[PDB]
Amino acid sequence: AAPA
Amino acid sequence: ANIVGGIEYSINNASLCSVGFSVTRGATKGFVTAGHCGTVNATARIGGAVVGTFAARVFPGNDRAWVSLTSAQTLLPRVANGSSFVTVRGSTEAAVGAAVCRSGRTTGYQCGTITAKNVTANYAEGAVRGLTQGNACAGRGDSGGSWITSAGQAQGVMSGLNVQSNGNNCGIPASQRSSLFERLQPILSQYGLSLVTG
Repeated sequence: AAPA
Repeated sequence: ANIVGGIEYSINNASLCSVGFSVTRGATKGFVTAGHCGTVNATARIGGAVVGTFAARVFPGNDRAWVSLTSAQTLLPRVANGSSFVTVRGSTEAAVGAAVCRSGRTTGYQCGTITAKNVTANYAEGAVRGLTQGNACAGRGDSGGSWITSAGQAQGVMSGLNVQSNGNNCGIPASQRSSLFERLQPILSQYGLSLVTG
């Protein structure tokens, strides 16, 4: 998961 | 500017995030958003004009921030849903299985259900713990935006997702989406904020  | 959940604002003339919720802290107007969107004292602009500055934030660990606005800003108890609006009524936290929608400047208004709570996201910067997961889709730019039930109960602000190569997770089935948001209640009590409702 990554920011958004 | 009229401060509505879901709309775009820029940070120091560079990144874009989305407004979470209109709040007040005594006589100060502000809005809650994601912590990774700006550092303290970063300048927030809406449509080219300066609306305020980052007052506080925690990222990573948590992912939360609030921007204090100048008094010329109009705080509104609403979240953008296309040309329409969802009225903010309070912040009762919904349970897993509850339906929820989110609003932001990249993918607009998307709905899905809460699938899990207390998820850890491992971002490059460090872990952010305690997030709720839903399977509404979202894209880069939606960070900080409103997660709200149709009944108007504010749930939190967009933090992150399993982004695919098109910048969002809207092209993969709901079953495979992990869209995570920061819970509103700890943000409100940590900064002593009160939600604007209507």
